[PDB]
Amino acid sequence: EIPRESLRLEVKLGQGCFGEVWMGTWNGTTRVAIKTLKPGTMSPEAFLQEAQVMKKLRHEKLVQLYAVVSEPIYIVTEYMSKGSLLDFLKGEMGKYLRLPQLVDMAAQIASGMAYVERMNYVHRDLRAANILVGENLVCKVADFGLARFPIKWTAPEAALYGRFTIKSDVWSFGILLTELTTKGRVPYPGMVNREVLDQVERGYRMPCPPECPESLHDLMCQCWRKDPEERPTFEYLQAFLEDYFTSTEPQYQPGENL
Ligand SMILES: C=CC(=O)N1CCC[C@@H](n2nc(-c3ccc(Oc4ccccc4)cc3)c3c(N)ncnc32)C1
Repeated sequence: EIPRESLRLEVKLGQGCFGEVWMGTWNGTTRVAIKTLKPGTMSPEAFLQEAQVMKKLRHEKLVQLYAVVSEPIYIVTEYMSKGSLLDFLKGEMGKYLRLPQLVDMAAQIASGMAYVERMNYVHRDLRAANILVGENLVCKVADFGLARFPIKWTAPEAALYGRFTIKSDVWSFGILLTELTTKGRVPYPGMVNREVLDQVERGYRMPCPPECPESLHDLMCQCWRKDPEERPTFEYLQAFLEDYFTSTEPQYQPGENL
C-alpha cells in the first residue's frame, strides 16, 4: 500500500500541532487529501504495522485511507469538501443548521464509532476537529489510529490512569454532542484544562445547552457516567439518535437556533 513520494500537493488546507494536511492529486486525476506528519514520533516501523487502519476499517462514516508512504509521511485519504465539522459549525453554515441536521450528523458519527466498536478497536481522540464533513451533511470520522492534549474531551479514566477504552470514546462523544448543540463552542466554557479535572472528579457535568431538549442532555450524562462500563453502547447511541424525532421528541418544533 506504499507508493513513493512523487505525487505532489497543491493547496494546503491547514496546519495543526502534529504535521500538515494538504489538498492534492494522485495518479494525475484522483482528487485526494494528503495528511503530512512531520518528524514528531514517526514510527516508520510501528506506523506500518498500522495495517488495521486500512484493513476492515472501511466504513461509510470512516475516512477511507488510500495509501501511506513508509521520513515524514503523507497519509493519503479521500477529500472531504466542507472540511472539519468544527469549522462547518463555526462557519457560515451554522446559521441555518438546526437540531434535525445536528442529530443526523451525530447519528452518523455514532454509526462509524459503532463500527470501530464492533471491530473491538479504540479511537483515542474523538472530537469535532477529527470529523470531516462532505456535501449533503455526510460526516466521517478521521484520525483514529494515533498512539505514541484535549483534556476537555478525554474521559477521566483515561486522563489520570491511562485507561483508554471504547467507553472512553463514548465520554468524548458526549462532549462532542455539546459541540454540535453549541455550534462549535469550546466545552466547559470559562474553565482551564486543570480546573476541569478538579470539577469532573467532584461531580461537575456541563449543563443543558440553550434551546437543547433535556432528552439530548440526558444522553450526554449517560455518556458522562463515572463508571465506564455503565456508559451506553455506540449501538445504543446510533439507534437513539436515528429514532430521536419519533420515539423521544415527537413534539419538537424548530426554534431560532436549534
Ligand atoms: C481548516 C479546517 C479544516 O477543515 N481542517 C483543518 C486542517 C486539516 C483539514 N483536513 N485534514 C484531513 C485529513 C486527511 C487525511 C487524514 O488521514 C487520516 C488520519 C487519521 C485517520 C483517518 C485519516 C487525516 C486528516 C482532511 C480531509 N479529508 N478533508 C478535508 N480537510 C482535512 C481539516
